[PDB]
Amino acid sequence: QAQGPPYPTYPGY
Amino acid sequence: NNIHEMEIQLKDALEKNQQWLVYDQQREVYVKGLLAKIFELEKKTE
Amino acid sequence: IHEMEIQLKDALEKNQQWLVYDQQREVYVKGLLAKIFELEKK
Repeated sequence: QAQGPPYPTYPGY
Repeated sequence: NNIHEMEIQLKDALEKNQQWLVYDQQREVYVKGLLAKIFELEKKTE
Repeated sequence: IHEMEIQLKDALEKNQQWLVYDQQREVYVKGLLAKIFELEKK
């Protein structure tokens, strides 16, 4: 049920 | 055990929330870059 | 125990909040990127 972010790093960072 | 199922559970959630925080902090850095670009462009185009 | 029963929903509640916030933030970031694209057209 708990979800993490789409990617481990933010796109563009 | 119900106690173990809840703790495995807590560890997963904590990890995911920490990942979200890292991700969001990086987005905030990225956003500062976007805002600077917009400001520069707006004065350039007038 | 009950300190971790609290800790658990605290963690899960916060997680669902992240999901809601993220989609809001992404609309905001797309908007900034779109504005830059438009300004670059000039």
